[PDB]
Amino acid sequence: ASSTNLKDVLAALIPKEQARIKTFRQQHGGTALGQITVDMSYGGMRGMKGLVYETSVLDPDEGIRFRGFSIPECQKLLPKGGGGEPLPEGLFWLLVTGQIPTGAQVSWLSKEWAKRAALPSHVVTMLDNFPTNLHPMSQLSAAITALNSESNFARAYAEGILRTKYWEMVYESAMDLIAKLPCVAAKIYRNLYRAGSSIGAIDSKLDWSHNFTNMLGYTDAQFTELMRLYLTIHSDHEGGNVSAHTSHLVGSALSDPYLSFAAAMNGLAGPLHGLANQEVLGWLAQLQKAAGADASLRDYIWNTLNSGRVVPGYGHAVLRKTDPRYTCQREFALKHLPGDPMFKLVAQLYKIVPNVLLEQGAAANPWPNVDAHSGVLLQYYGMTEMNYYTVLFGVSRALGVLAQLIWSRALGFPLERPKSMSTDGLIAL
Amino acid sequence: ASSTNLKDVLAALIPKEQARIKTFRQQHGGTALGQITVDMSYGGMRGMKGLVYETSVLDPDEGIRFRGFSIPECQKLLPKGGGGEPLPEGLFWLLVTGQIPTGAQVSWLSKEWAKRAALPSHVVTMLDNFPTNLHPMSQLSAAITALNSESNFARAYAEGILRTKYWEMVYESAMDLIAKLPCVAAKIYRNLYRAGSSIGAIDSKLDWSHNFTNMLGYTDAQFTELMRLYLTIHSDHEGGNVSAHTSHLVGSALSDPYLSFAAAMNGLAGPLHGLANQEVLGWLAQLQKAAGADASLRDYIWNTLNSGRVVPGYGHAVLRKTDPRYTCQREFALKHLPGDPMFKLVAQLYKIVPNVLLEQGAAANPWPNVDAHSGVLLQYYGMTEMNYYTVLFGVSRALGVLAQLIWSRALGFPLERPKSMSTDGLIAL
Ligand SMILES: CC(C)(COP(=O)(O)OP(=O)(O)OC[C@H]1O[C@@H](n2cnc3c(N)ncnc32)[C@H](O)[C@@H]1OP(=O)(O)O)[C@@H](O)C(=O)NCCC(=O)NCCSCC(=O)O
Ligand SMILES: CC(C)(COP(=O)(O)OP(=O)(O)OC[C@H]1O[C@@H](n2cnc3c(N)ncnc32)[C@H](O)[C@@H]1OP(=O)(O)O)[C@@H](O)C(=O)NCCC(=O)NCCSCC(=O)O
Repeated sequence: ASSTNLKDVLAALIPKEQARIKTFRQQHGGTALGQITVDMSYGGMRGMKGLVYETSVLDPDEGIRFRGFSIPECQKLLPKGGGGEPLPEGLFWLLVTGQIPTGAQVSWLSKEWAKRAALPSHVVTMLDNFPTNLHPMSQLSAAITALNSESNFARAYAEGILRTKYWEMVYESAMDLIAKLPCVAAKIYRNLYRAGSSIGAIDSKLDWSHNFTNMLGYTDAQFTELMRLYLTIHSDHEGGNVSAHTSHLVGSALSDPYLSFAAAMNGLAGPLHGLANQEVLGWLAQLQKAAGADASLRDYIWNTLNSGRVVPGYGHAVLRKTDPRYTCQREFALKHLPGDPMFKLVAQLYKIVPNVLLEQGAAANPWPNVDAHSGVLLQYYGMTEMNYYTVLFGVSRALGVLAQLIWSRALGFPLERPKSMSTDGLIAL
Repeated sequence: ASSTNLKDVLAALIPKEQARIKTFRQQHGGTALGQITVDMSYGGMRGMKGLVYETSVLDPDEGIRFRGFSIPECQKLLPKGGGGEPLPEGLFWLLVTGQIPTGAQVSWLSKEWAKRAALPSHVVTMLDNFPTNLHPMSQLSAAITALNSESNFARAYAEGILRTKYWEMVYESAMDLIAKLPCVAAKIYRNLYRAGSSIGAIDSKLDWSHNFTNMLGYTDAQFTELMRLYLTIHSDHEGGNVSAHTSHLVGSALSDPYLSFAAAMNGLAGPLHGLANQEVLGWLAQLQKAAGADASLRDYIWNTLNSGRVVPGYGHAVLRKTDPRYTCQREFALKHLPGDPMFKLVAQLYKIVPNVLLEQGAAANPWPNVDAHSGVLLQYYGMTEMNYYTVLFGVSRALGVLAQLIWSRALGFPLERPKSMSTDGLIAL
């Protein structure tokens, strides 16, 4: 009897996995996975295997996998609006469940996210009073912190629930959070760039992406398509990234999903992380200020490097090859906006940057990452407020980080608390 | 010629250390410090040596050390107001510099923090509109995020400064942040619990703690003393703790000091972390609701344990012995509030809890931690709004986390980005 419900599905799945991890441990907990060196310690845990994170795994060479699903694979397997790009909704189901959802599953997330999307008055209020020189990311992060008012987990914890049920309240507070995000994100949008206008209402019959674009104010049918791919691809990127790890870390301490996502956002906002979004465009934007020669393009990159700055959108802590998310984006451009002069500059940089980066002999991965290609796409559709780009990244990222958060709690992962050491201490060791 | 200035001192100190870490590495980077097992991975990096963090080191048995200075040591060596408890100001100098400051050094932080303490209008505004059911910690964290408007590092980065100078803008934005905190913290205080009143102005001639207590509204001379010790002891606790690690992690991505501290706060707010402050009092507060027998005290602890809850204020991820911060606090009570019935209950719990915790056979460290003893002290002085306690923790914590943040950047520590692994992947490995 009956119909769709992620939670019932999860209820069936938790005990299995719990079991599976206990036996594995019972036999392998003692197993050495790896060693820790000094350089690793001074180096940002680079190359250290430090966390269990289920939803996605990043391969240095091939790039990210949602189960074991690649981006090309997702593209073909995940349900679509009607109609070429994958619905982040179906992405979400996959991440949570390990399985490819049916259209019918997918429609259910959509409605669910539609039903839950509602903002409390104190939040609307704060957003409406924020100054316009407060960065969109700051605005977003303070809003999500402020939503903690409403945390179902915060409240259940205060009532004393058994630790076993944590995952259930997490899940609710995840689903409500994902639901609200686009509203928050769009409110910021409309306040800063469309002053006096309103975000409008959520239509239960649309997919999350589409409601998002309406709230943003965009009509173009291809924009919507852009949005669906963008929000799916930015999903998740394993557990070690600043944003995800931040969530995992904060969430480990039993801070509710709102506080943990917000902290994640503060991490996403750093230049070496998701703000690279934004930095890309600005650098591109200066480049053109200062149709160029590869040689003048090259002088320009050198001048950055010489100046003690990074080239934004290039390099990666884990990837060692061109990001497939980059390829993914390129391939969208080539289909849709192949004559765009911004696009063409990005295409030409691809010819030059890595070469310059090899020449310099510093970057371990001279190839571009997702950030190098995302803004170009946005600008094209008219969304040219580049200090806002990272917000979009932030909305997508909720998908992966929250899908995991639920599992961490389902699995009972304890407090994240490694040991630190000072230089003198290490010197002594 | 000339007078005091932390920054000139740091300018002299950075190059030395830079040098010292390069040679050490040159000879030891390859050295294996440790191994990683499966259990560690599933276990929250427990026992993994994962970070370099200079300011303080925690010993499992003896407890925390500021250089190599113990709490008792600090107590005797750090300058005092006039007059028994150490000035957090002098703590700060120690952490940053490695050296014990002179009174004269100490007076300089004080004035400096006094000069810089000023809140921008959009912040005051948001705090004044926040609802009273928004938790103080949430309020604090959203306020600090919102201050990023003002980040000197955010602005310098946007202008393109050479990476080498980062530490300098960090330092400014650290000193301004520490300066403002008590204002923010007190504004929250006054809005929630003292509605219609005002925090008043900062008097350059007082020490930070004392301005803080005036802003809070407290007159008692011993309260002030309490505040100075409280804010010094809560300083720092090595790099691995959720709050510090969060800052270190977010800061690694070149998010400004404001965003990184705020994220740290979201971590501090979880029940297994700094909110334990608060949880302690509430549990104590229910205990008494429900002068008891050790046996009834024991039934009560069992009922918690049986219920799938933790006993707040007991246990630790690293400490294996009674926290000296706990002893520190106890010893303050015994001097000042030895007949306080709350104090006496906490003293009696000390007799029972660990025993019950040993009996159960789960907790690796059955002894109490700082949180078990802090609120008791506050309540005594009239500060009995326990959902506010963690704010105080948060203000102190700024001291250690920011003192480090400056060094991370001075030392050029890269992006924190370890590798994650899923269960299937590990199973495969
Ligand atoms: C992403 C990174 C932080 C990875 O950092 P890492 O793993 O420490 O890099 P690495 O191992 O190649 O670093 C070796 C050296 O190369 C330098 N280097 C690496 N990437 C670059 C870059 N794009 N421009 C110039 N220098 C660079 C790096 O700064 C370091 O210099 P130094 O030894 O003086 O500190 C780095 O490539 C970078 O700063 N890239 C530019 C910022 C960027 O595009 N960020 C987005 C990352 S992925 C998508 C997202 O996160 O939003
Ligand atoms: C601080 C801790 C999170 C350390 O966590 P840990 O290193 O994973 O603890 P551990 O190695 O002893 O855990 C072994 C088991 O003992 C359980 N345990 C440990 N501490 C306690 C406690 N105080 N009450 C009941 N159960 C406990 C722990 O939950 C785990 O149970 P299970 O295996 O079902 O998950 C834990 O002791 C705890 O939850 N304490 C209560 C909360 C608290 O007082 N927090 C403040 C910590 S220090 C000051 C600050 O951070 O603000």
